[PDB]
Amino acid sequence: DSNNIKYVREDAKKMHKLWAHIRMAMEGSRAIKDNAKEFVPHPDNTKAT
Amino acid sequence: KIQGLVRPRDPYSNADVAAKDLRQLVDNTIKVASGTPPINIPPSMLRWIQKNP
Repeated sequence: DSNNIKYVREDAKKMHKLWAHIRMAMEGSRAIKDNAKEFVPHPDNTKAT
Repeated sequence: KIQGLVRPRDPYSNADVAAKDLRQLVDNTIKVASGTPPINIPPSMLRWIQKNP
C-alpha cells in the first residue's frame, strides 16, 4: 500500500484487458453477444453445472 | 527418343539396311476429388464458465 515501497507498474500487459474490452465494445453486438460470459455472470453456478 | 539413331556403317559393303520408326510417348495428369464430411453447427453449450461462440 505504501507507494514509496518499490513497485513496477508500466507496461501494456497492465492494460490489455480493458483495451480488448474497448475493442469488442467498438466492434458491436456480435463480439459482446459472442463473449457473453465475462459481462453477464451466470444466474446460478449450480444450474450452470 | 529414337533408340538406334546412330549406327555403325560399312562403306565397303552396306549389305542390308535395318528398318527404323518413330513413336509418340504420352504423359498424364490425373485428377483427384477431395471433400469435407458434413460438419454439424452446434449451439453454444460450452457455457458452464467457459465461453462459446
